[PDB]
Amino acid sequence: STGSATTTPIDSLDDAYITPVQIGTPAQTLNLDFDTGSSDLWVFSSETTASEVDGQTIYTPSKSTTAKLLSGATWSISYGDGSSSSGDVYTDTVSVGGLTVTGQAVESAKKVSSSFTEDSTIDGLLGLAFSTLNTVSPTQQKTFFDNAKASLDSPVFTADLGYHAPGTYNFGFIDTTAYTGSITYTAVSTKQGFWEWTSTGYAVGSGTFKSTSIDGIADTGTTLLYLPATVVSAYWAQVSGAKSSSSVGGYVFPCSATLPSFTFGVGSARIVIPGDYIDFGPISTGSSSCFGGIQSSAGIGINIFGDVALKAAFVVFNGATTPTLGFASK
Repeated sequence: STGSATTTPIDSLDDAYITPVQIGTPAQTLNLDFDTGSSDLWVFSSETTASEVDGQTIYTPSKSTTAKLLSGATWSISYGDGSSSSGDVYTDTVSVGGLTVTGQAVESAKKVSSSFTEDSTIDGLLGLAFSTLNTVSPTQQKTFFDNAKASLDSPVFTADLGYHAPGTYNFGFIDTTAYTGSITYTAVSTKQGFWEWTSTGYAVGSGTFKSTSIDGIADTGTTLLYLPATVVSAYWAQVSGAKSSSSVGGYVFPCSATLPSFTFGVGSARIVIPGDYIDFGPISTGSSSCFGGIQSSAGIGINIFGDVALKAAFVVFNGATTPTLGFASK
């Protein structure tokens, strides 16, 4: 089997991407944030504290003839950005782009933190990291991909995120029309539960390539590109007037700037992030200070190849017995 679904930016900045997901019988379609940096499929629901729901579409398990309470199971997750959610668990039928999993753990939120409530466009998350990170207790549950894997034509999914435009998540096949040139594959460590890999270096603009190992994670659920302070300083030094602002929370730059590109290495291959992808717009409405899309990972504890990086590539998440990651230009 295979599946193919369009993923759409939630706003004009590509702050996140939502993908429609069918849950239950009859189908209840919710727009979920596909997150290769976590491993829980959770939704706003009829159980979510009413004051914490503001415009989201909810899953109502009592209206699904295939929903079953997973007795005794609870979940609770905290994300890198400080947001969180928790609740109980149902199993139900879940379909993405025509690919159906029966008995998928659907984690129903009883509580969500303010950032979730305040984002009316995201009805929940669909985790695509390794199932070892799943938070359900006392019996850990599998991700949608892990459940689907054996049925797939090939044990892979691909992320093809758009810049200020829709893109595609495919399951079970590689669309050879969706990228240019060849796909370069690189080793993955699953030791921390992430799609963790090592970039071979970087360049700023038309500058020379610096060969250096940068360990990080391919994370569709993180907006920005978080890299070591040395790398980030080298980038912003090429933008007149750019500075790190402790009050704003990172590097800002004059909105009048033209940003240089940023290149990262994948083996001997190179992925170029155009400068425009690094612009996250005014820090507040009407400001002439703009927020940068490349920020320091210092104090996160890991480098994160988030959407800024991934949307410059066609990315293969290869879930074979020994997982790997593939990157192609597009």
